[PDB]
Amino acid sequence: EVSQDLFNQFNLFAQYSAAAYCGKNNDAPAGTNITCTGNACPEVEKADATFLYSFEDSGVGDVTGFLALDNTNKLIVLSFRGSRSIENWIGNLNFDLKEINDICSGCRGHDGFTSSWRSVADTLRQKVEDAVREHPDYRVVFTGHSLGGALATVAGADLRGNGYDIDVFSYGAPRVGNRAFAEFLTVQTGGTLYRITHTNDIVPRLPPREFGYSHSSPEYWIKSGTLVPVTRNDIVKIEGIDATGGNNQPNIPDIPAHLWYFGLIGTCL
Amino acid sequence: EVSQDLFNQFNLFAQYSAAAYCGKNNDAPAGTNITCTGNACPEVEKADATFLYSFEDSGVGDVTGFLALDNTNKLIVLSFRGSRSIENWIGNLNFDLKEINDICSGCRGHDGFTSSWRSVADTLRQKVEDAVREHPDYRVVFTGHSLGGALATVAGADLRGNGYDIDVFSYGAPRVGNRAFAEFLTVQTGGTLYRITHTNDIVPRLPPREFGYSHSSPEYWIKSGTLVPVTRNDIVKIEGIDATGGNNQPNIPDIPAHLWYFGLIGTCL
Ligand SMILES: O=Cc1ccc([N+](=O)[O-])cc1
Ligand SMILES: O=Cc1ccc([N+](=O)[O-])cc1
Repeated sequence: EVSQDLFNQFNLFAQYSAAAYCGKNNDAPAGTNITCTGNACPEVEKADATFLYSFEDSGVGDVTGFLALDNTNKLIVLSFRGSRSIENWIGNLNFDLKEINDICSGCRGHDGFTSSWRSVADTLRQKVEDAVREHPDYRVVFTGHSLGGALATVAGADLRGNGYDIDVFSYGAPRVGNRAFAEFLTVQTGGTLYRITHTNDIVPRLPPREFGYSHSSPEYWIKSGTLVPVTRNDIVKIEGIDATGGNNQPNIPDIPAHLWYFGLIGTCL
Repeated sequence: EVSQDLFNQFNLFAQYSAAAYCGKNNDAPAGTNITCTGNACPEVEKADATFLYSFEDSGVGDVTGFLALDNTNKLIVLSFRGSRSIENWIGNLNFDLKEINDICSGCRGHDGFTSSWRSVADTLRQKVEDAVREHPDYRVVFTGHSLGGALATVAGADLRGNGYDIDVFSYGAPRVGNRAFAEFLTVQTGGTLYRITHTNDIVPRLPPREFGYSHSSPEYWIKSGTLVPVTRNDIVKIEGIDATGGNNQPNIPDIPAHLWYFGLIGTCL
């Protein structure tokens, strides 16, 4: 239902996201090639892909991830890890909203997601600008799964509009703010957000609409099951803020579906 | 390189094996439909398959598993469950052997597997016997992954030749005993053993040859990668007691390769 070029991009960045969990040693130097345990990021390994900066429990929100130069696919990639324990993070998930009038002219976002990022926006904005300078023709791309999804989405909306396009690929990200933020994430210029969801994954169903949260449009919904390989015919585009007929169904939700995005994610073999 | 049918049989008993870990068993009364979380055993779910006898932490061996009836496939399946945490099971793995002349003359098996089975032998024989009586038409099948695979091979070696055949399907099972036992298992009629390995899986390499251990023939070796689908062409039949070229090859072993037999196994999404 979407292009092959798009499928390749979705798979590629899903693997970059998984590397945020299974890319051995955050206490690694800058410069060394990027590798994963248990076949988590084969397409990332195939490419000339090295670390530029690694960060762990960084800031007030204990943010984790890496900045990567890919010289094969011509990308600069900021990748956010999600929670080391999703079950917990889900149960412990606070629903409070906060005003974000810097980013957004009348928007409320999730206090935790907004705060974790805001505490590291400065350093990480610098790290990206140095790369963007060193590689003007390289695509700047922000990506993440679960918590990392949200964080990427917030960084993307906060750092866009500065001369360089920032594209956002998020994987099972939760709702990140209110109706207005949803619209600002839908029409914002300086990139494209591809908000990927999988079947009855529970996380892109939280915090609930019933708490003021709303989903940006569109959504790229993966129909194929958990532990099933994904083909471009299993992904459906869904237009409309808080659309239904995708991840937003009245049915019974599921945690495993959250951990299978094109391949294993959010945990490491 | 294997028939479509045999392939289907391999996939089926891989899922009965994973059902040992991810089933909803214990406080799951007799007659309960067998289901798994996180799509761990769809084929088992598709079949008219019910628990006949669950067990958890039975005897000196902390032996866990279930006895299942399958009216669809006409099976009595005794699925043995491996360890709750494999890495710690591995680092603590005792290499001692004890005598087992009750199974074969001059035979010695890993003291531990053989003790664990013994402590539950009489009880599980009874339950198998009952079900062989109600459904004599049904093919008795013993299956397991990892440690579960070990118990199965030793259980079915012990219980064969009492009327009914007992097939064994094992998934990354370790060596079970000394050479005289390997030769036995290779020939013992009244049930075929299908010993299955995946690429550079660490488990089927312990306990090491040097400690008195020897693998049975044949070996069905899976060429395809961790988290890759298996097709008929990715499986290879390897002849010869202790043959090399399959799993028994001189490269670094892998724990993740242990967790991908046709699907996720030994861990639950
Ligand atoms: O250690 C797991 C973990 C859980 C939640 C969070 N967080 O929400 O920041 C971070 C790490
Ligand atoms: O809990 C894991 C576990 C490890 C080893 C064993 N065992 O073989 O005794 C049983 C359970």
